Amino acid sequence: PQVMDAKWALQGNCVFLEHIEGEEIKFGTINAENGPVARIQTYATGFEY
Amino acid sequence: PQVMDAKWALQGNCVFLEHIEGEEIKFGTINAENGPVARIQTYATGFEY
Amino acid sequence: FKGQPTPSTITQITRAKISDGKSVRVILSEGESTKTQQFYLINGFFGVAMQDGEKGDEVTLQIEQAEYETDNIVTSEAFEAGKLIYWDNTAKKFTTTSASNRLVGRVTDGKDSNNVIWFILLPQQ
Amino acid sequence: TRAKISDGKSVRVILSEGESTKTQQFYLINGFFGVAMQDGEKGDEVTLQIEQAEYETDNIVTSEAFEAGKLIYWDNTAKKFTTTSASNRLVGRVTDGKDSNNVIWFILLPQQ
Repeated sequence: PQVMDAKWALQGNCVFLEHIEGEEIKFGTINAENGPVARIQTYATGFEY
Repeated sequence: PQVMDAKWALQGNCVFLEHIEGEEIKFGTINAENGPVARIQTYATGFEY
Repeated sequence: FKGQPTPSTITQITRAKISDGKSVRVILSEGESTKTQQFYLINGFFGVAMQDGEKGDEVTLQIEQAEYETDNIVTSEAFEAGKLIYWDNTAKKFTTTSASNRLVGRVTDGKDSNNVIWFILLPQQ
Repeated sequence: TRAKISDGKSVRVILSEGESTKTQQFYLINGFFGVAMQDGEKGDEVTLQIEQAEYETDNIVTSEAFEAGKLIYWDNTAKKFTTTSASNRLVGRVTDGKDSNNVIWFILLPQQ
């Protein structure tokens, strides 16, 4: 098509914090990677002889 | 011949432009170039005895 | 041809007809926008904007002088077959009143019950 | 029999005693403004173009900007295009504005 699909991916982020025997452990999150977008154009010319 | 004749040749010219949705395309152009001319002389010497 | 062996001379053959000219590229100003198959007056050219454009974009206008189905008229006016059509750029609607509007066409089929009109487009004078 | 005889893209004319045309240039001859397809001499027959087409030309007065959309008027005295809008004849509208080389793209008009 004239505009190309964007690739997607899902990634889970987490960080290790050393536990102190008594603190609630903080939880990670999830982030989504998005690819680039490409477009197709039309070029043309001609002669009138 | 005493003097040669220039070579001739035609050439078309066009450039590909972006053609957005349903527009008019601009035509090209034809042009001609010619070569140079060369000529040949005469030389001679002799003896009498 | 740079670095050519021989000093050849190039002679141009002139050619006036750059294009068929049935449509014209035009650039959107600040206070202008377009969507597909809608009539607009952009930079003195009136035609069917075949593409969407919002701000400084390039769009092309059909000026084929063919027959066009439009609607988008001033509904109060009557449009008999043969009446001239004027484009009111302030209201962005077609109208028959010729106060200060651009002459753009002549109706081929009268205003039906749904305000649809067929009309010939005129040569952009 | 048919009323239509030709598509009307081109029209023939006869050069007068004060007119002479060369190939692919604009000339107002007998009220027809067009591009001559033949190099013509006095009393000769040539063919013009009235094709309502987009046309390229640099034969313009180089004093005022030919910004796109402005009407183009042909001045038969100086034999040049201009945006004067005076008694000169109307011939077209600019599609592409003047460049540094003073070249114009404009659409011809139906000779009204």
